[PDB]
Amino acid sequence: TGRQAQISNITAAKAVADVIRTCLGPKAMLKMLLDPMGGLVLTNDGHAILREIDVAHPAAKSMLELSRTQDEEVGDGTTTVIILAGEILAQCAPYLIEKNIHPVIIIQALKKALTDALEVIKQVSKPVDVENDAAMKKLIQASIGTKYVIHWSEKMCELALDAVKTVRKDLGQTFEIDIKRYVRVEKIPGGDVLDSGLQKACTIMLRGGSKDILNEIDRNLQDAMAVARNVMLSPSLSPGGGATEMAVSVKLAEKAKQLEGIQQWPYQAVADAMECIPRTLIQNAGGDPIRLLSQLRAKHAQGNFTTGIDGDKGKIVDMVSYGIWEPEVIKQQSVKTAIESACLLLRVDDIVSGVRK
Amino acid sequence: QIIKSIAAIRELHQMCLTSMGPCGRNKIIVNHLGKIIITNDAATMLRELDIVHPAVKVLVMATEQQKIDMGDGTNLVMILAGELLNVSEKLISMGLSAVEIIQGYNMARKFTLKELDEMVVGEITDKNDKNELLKMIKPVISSKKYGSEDILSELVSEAVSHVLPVAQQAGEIPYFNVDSIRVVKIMGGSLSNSTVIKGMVFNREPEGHVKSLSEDKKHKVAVFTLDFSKGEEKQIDAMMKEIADMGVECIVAGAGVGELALHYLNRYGILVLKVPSKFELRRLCRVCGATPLPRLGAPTPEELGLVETVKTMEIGGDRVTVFKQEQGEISRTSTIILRGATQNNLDDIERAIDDGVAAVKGLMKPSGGKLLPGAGATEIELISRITKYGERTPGLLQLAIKQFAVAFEVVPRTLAETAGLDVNEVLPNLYAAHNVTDHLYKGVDIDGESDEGVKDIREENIYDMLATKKFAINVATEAATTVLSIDQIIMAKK
Amino acid sequence: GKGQIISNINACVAVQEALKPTLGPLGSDILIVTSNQKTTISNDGATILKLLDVVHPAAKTLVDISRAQDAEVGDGTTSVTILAGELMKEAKPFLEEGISSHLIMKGYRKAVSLAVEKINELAVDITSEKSSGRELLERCARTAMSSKLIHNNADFFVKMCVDAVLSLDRNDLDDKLIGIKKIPGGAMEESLFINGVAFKKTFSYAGFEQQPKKFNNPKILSLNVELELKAEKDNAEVRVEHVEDYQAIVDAEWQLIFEKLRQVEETGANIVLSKLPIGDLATQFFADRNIFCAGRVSADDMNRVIQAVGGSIQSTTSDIKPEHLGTCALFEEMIGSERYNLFQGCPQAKTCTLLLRGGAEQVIAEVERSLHDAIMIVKRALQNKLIVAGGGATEMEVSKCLRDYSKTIAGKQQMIINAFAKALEVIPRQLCENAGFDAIEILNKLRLAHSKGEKWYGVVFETENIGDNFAKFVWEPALVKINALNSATEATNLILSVDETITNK
Amino acid sequence: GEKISGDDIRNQNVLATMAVANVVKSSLGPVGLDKMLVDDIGDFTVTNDGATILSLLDVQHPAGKILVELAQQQDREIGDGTTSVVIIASELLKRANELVKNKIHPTTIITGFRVALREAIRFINEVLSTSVDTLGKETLINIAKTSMSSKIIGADSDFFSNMVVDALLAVKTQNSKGEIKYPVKAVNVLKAHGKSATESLLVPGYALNCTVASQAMPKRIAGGNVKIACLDLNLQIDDPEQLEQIRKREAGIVLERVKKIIDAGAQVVLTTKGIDDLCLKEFVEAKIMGVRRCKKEDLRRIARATGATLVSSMSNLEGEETFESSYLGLCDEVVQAKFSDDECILIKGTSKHSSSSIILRGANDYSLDEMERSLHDSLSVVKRTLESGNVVPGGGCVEAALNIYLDNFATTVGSREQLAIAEFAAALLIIPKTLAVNAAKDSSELVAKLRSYHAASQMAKPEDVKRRSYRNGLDLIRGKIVDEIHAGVLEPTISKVKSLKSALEACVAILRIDTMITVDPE
Amino acid sequence: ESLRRDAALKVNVTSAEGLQSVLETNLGPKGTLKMLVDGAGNIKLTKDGKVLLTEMQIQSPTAVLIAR
Repeated sequence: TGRQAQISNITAAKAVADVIRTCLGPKAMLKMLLDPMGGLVLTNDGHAILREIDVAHPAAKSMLELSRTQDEEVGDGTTTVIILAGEILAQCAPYLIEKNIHPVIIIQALKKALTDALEVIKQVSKPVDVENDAAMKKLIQASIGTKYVIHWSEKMCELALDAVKTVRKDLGQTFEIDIKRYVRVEKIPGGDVLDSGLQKACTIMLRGGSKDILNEIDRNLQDAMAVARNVMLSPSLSPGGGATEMAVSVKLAEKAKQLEGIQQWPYQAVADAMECIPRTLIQNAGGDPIRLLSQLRAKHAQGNFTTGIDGDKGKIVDMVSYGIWEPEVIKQQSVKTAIESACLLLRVDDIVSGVRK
Repeated sequence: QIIKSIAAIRELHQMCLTSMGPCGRNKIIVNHLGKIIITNDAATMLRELDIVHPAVKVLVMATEQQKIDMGDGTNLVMILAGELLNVSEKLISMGLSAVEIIQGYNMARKFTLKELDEMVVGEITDKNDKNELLKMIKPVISSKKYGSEDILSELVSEAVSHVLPVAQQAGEIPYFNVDSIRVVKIMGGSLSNSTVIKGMVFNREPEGHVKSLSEDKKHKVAVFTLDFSKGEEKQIDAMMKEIADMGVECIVAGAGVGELALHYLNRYGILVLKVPSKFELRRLCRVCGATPLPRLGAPTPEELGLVETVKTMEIGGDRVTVFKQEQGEISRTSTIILRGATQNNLDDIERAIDDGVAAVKGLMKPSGGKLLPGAGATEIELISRITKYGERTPGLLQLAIKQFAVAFEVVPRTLAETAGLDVNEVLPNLYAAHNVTDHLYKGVDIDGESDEGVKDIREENIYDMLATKKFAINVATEAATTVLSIDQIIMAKK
Repeated sequence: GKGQIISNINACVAVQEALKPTLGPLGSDILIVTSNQKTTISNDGATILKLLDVVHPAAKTLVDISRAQDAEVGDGTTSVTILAGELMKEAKPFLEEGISSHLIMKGYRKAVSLAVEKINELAVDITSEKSSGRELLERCARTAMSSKLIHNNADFFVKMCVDAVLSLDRNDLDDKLIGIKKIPGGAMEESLFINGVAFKKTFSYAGFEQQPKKFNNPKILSLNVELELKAEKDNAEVRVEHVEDYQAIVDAEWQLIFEKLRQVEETGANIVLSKLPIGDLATQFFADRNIFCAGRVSADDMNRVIQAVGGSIQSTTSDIKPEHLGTCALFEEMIGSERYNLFQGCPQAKTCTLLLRGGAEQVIAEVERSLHDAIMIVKRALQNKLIVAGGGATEMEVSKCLRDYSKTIAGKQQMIINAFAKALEVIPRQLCENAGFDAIEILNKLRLAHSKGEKWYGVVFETENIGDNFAKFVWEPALVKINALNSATEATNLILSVDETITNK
Repeated sequence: GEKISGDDIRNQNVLATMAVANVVKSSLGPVGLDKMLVDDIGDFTVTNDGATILSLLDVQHPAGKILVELAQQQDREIGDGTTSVVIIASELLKRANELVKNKIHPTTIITGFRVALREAIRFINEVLSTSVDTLGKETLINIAKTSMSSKIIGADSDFFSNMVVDALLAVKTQNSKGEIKYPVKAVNVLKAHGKSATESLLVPGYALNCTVASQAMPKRIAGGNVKIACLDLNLQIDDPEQLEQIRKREAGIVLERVKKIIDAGAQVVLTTKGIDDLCLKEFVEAKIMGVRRCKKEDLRRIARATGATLVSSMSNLEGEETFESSYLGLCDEVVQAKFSDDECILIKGTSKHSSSSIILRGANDYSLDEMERSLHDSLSVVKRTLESGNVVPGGGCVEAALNIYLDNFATTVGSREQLAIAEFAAALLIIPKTLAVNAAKDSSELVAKLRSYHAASQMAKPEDVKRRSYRNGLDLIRGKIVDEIHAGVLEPTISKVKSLKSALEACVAILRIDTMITVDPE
Repeated sequence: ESLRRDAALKVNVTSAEGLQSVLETNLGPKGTLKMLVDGAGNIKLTKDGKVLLTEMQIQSPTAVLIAR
């Protein structure tokens, strides 16, 4: 009772976050699990790992329901999009029981921090052409760059843009999007990977390497449908590579001293929670978060808004020449839904289980 | 190591929160012998408390060093070293090595010493008259029992003026000592019945025929280190007569004295000192000027002392030996007669006088202590200066500088807990007060009416000693880095 | 934390529940069991708490309350002591609540501070009636008979207690000055007053009944060393050449004793008092002189002898002075084949002696507590004469005025002061359980008494109804009631100031 | 079985009550905290309503069953404010168990609270008054914002002052010999996932829950006097010769029973089971709107509104199977609203009784469940609100106002019931005390103001004016002196009258408990 | 409290290194042969990779991925 029941919800949130802590970014390593049936699952996708893992805990299934909503909203780049909600849920309230702060007051402070965070994203973001094929082609190669099809991406990008512009024209007001479930997903095994109205249906001959390769094709192809869809929903394009968390961290620290009040500490607490996202990009790339994160605050603020973390060598480079860009809805639809799902779990006081249905 | 080791300190860190503040409280500790001790000073409790974890003993000995040397405001800085290890928990996930931790606190400690000299006000060059002593007693009460601040105000100030060698002009730091003032425990009577005697008082009951004369004066003190039975009667009668021929009213003897020798001493009414302790014996050598003579004989005036008069009175209902000088030159001589109900209240006032007299000795030894805002008032402006100090020199050590400023937030956090105030409400009030000269004379107000407004320290006269503040940070920072500098806990063979 | 204090108060209230039948004459004695098989059954809390095994260290505060009760006040252990911890009982639900006891300690402190002015306001000055030491002390003596087992037979004790303190000097009154001799067996009405120094118990050896008990004018003599032949003498180194040399030691020891007793015999004292016991060597020597001799004199007895005759302990015959030889007007030896020295005609003696006799040893132990409590009543009455009704009903009228100051608070301390007035209702509640009366019936008329009569409302216990103890000639010193709240203030503030305890090993 | 004796068996139920009391006290007020319960299947639910918590609360003592019956009783009486009603019965047993220990008899407290509550009706009626300072529908608007208690969606009540309030204004009907009534359950609650909760739309009529699948159904409908046809019938061997006999006749009978409804002039047909595409072909040529996969319970509310009578199967007094036109209902028009690719049938202009519906939108099912039962519980309050125009001031300030009335009432009765009245008034101070715990405020500071300000009107003479206080009073969020009359917070008379009267009767059965007798189960 | 996380060391290696010394003896033309015996007495003796993994049962979960 009291604050003891909330410890189990925070501890289980940190235990799951430790598994996905290194799963952020294209350099994410592999994780292994075991089941009582004797099998195992080995993949670099944090969404597929958390979906197969089933544990006994009241708030464990509630966190997975947040990913189901984001799958329809984004669904692409689960390492850079979906699993980021786990790190926010653990670090949203680093000091709670020790400070004895009313959680409802924190929620009111999280809403003010989330509202100001969405404004900072719109400042650093810039609009791009929605009808430009060369602009979206470089965006398709962003999420699919984790495979060997980078050189063969000419065939993957061809099947992508052709399936996006096939019909559309289904919305005049709240985008010109449609449903991709009517498109035939049937693939032909064998061969090489290189080889008004309603929604119509169209298909193109596609051949994979083997049966296990066909499952990897839907990763670099069906997930690319959200690349052009995120541009049609939000033409504004924002810097990627973890550059958004550095700008918000500076604004939350400066605006905290201006607002003052009892919410000053919970206001800037979101900044410390967002700093864990770029830390994974630094560790997996071979960098040192100690020296780099100190320089990222000054460079991404005074230097320019394009400063970000290099996903390869781990150095500090600009996202203009980095070649990867994240649409606005990547950070917007993630953090907004992450805080709303985190507030519902923080409001839980006591839990009495094991009775009946 | 650092972990469980710090968590074990957090148990005493939260337990000692009541040891400081004007609303602070005492605690009950029981030793292995069953003796109970009720006091608000953690230095006395941790001395008799059995310590398990080895590194905690270093923290205990570090706090006891301030009690032996400074001994002024040690309750306020008692938990200061505990928070320094608490802010290091955030540095664990950051990966900062203990080298940058020591360099972060060391550079900020030297910067803090320069900030205390800029904000110091109210230089006191007197340190003599009681008007300056009454202002020094108020901060002592702020860290101690708040029951009566009027009694200890006139009780301590009057005793310091007596031991002070008052003359026409006394310069060059006139001599002052804590052992020169002794508190006599008297059971019974209200706390307001405590008086001050310019002489020295002994605890003992004479056999009888106490001295009834005063104005006649003329008193002296002598400090000492069948035929066979008939010879002792002549020798004792001769040795006791030769001493009485010199007019010796009081005899101090450390050896044994039979009832036959005390019989002839009752003829002239000569009192004897039965206290075996050397404290009362060596004190009379510095006042009366008597040299201990092992043999009896006829002591020459070189070994004989001089005391004003001898009078025996009943304070708490029992006869006690009281040496009092009504009129004459009195220097380095004084005592405090304490009236109390139970020994629980006697030890609380004892620690108040022991630290109160030590506060005067610690004030007079340096050229001056001036005045510094106390009761958590000074630490508010320090956070603003340290915050700008980190941004002044950006780098890897800036993160350790921020943790050094957060370590000072435990003092206002502790004051709100003892007074029942909400730290979430009080923190922005002090953040909107001392932050943007009105911040020198302003301080935090601790009272039931503090919710309406925050009163300054000008009318409350709550201050802090600059000499102890500089040394408290030096000991707390070094002790915190010492625990972090411990590599591993390894036992010893044999 | 606050949960540990609840367990600490419940341990203190547990013994207070058994100490309820004390305040008031209708209280009932409490039985205790010690490890020595010797117990004292009494309403006194100082004796019970001293022999009671203490478990929690905070429970030792109740022992210090009784120690401070006798030092600061000197009586009221059956009344004030049990009420020193009643404020913690009403503060028990406040501990579970978020209310900080820091404001609670200030709430009771400001409440007892304004109550002292109310006690002095209702205090009646008897000096206008020109009441002497007879009518004033007699009405206060019957009030002291509360909590005492003796009630109907207490009329004989009133005459003895008043006449004993008036014979003692009224400028200096102390329990250590006046002597108390408890003699087991016999009857209570056989107690008498002694005008002079009396021996501790008695000394019976060799001839006893052969000593006449009727003397004219004996004289007191003081001695130091013990007298005996080759037994208690001081050991010394003596060279013995032959067995026949032992006869020289007998002569050397006797002549040393004989010359000292012959030189002091010139004083002509009929009473021989030595610091140590007296042997048969001096007994037969004093038998030829037909003089009385008694040894084994305690240090407390010699201090009272100096106040009368002005004698001093003489270790040798060279210091004997005529000023150390006194006399007495009449000497008579008083029970169970035990002689009791009784001195008379000592106007210069500043000490008194009272002879107590009773069948039960436990009952006479409370009589000694009655003597110590009665002297403190007489001492504080002669210094300042004030009339306060006893029986714990004084705080009843005071509680009404305390509620007036609470309405002027308008703060967190408003409900705290109301809890202090509610704690005063525990006094009549504990009295109804002792006499079997209905507590609700008394509390209903208690709140209706201050609305009409005001003044003094005493709840007379004799008529089984409501009344005034002022018209019943029940008087109590005000200094006992004023310091009653001071003893409870330091006791309540001490326990509330300890949030945790530490016990090693 | 065995039996446990002594007075400790009563304290066993009190400690068990205090154990579950502090659990539900955390959900009291908007500053409170929600709780999560598990069905031990692995699934969980999030609700702050005590009626659901006590239903899922396992208590082997009979004291827990009384709380279940009390929660279910307040659902029909009020339906909301469970934390402001059921929790009152918790501390009622705590203070009653304190007096009965020594000098108080169990029946004295029973008769003490009974006489006090009986005389408190006149004291409540003094504070009770008709709705004032309200223009038009603002009476329910100010009460709709009061949902912050026991319901945590009260922060969104600004937009809910329209959809919720206007929902029960159009359900007004006249029955029971000229008596205006508001039938419960007439408001159909629909759930959807998307956008935000601010997208909820009110439908002045019943909205059927279904989804349009086959495209053969007409996309447009017009005209008045639309007939509703409700049908629960399902319409969709050695040699093959025997199979052809039953197949050709079955296809003929199914298509014939459809034509029986066509001849009755039914514009829309509601079928419980599925409908084959061949049956929908007859609906296109006859301009009939087909609907399939309907819920039987959803069709029962249609019979009570439009009047369409459900038919199990085709039959008649003779051997011929047909469909009579008397089973058809009456509605003005049918509207098809497409919400997130889901089309629902909107029935408006009902005949027998008027109804409405509300569509909800949210993130997940847990976000909808917080918007479903909570808004439905607010509708039951409006049901009793518009029944009795008399209202009480909101904010839970009436308990502290009646304490000064009990102080003078304690001296009137007195005797042995005076101690029960003092504890009954002290129990009323616990309600604002718990509100200060979750709000991180000081209870002693607020209660001191509740006693000082609200009792100033009783001490002063009301005929001399000099009011100087409103007494009407407090403030939970800011801890400052403000008035709800200007802030629009008011509670109906149902929250107290016919509410706390039955709640204070729970101690009658508890104080008469002697021992516990438990029989070993089979 | 922090810390926790995990360390990459031989614990994860013990699963994948178990087959090393087992498959080292039969490597090459001078290697040995492994036998597979059932409860009925049938013995299949070969060092070929079919019996080394698919027909081999071991508590190490790493061998499942090595067999696949």
